[PDB]
Amino acid sequence: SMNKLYIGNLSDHAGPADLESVFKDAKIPVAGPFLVKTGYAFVDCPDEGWALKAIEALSGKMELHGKPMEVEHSVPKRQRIRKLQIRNIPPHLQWEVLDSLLVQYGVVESCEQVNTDSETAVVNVTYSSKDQARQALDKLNGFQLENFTLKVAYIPDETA
RNA sequence: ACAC
Repeated sequence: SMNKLYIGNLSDHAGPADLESVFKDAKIPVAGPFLVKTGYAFVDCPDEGWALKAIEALSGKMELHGKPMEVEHSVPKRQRIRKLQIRNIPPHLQWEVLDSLLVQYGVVESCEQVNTDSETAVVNVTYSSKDQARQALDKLNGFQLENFTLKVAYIPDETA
């Protein structure tokens, strides 16, 4: 599943207790313990929705020991193959418009909506190949559509 | 330096 979070840009002395306080104060449930390394940690959310909520509400915003947090879907390096998530999609944008951008970098085998409580839309994309997803990520992360900057990232590709 |  897509419930595991990566938490990056952490203080030298950030520990599980701090992260437990951050999620409590942001009222984001977590499904298990926090595993703190050096500058980054991992934690599981009960479902994909809460994981996405944690990303939207904490990433780049939440400061901790003066350092702001990065929160992303945790994706093992080996599983960065064909699948992306695109966030901050203009709310009522027709899928023909989004798709016309996606096809410019490869064959899109699947394109699915992630229903979110923000105004913007979120979709999960599967391209034919690793090379195509990499290109689509390079050219679509940061692309300005209407007035929204698209946010593109890997999600686990567990079938390759 | 997304865990080794």
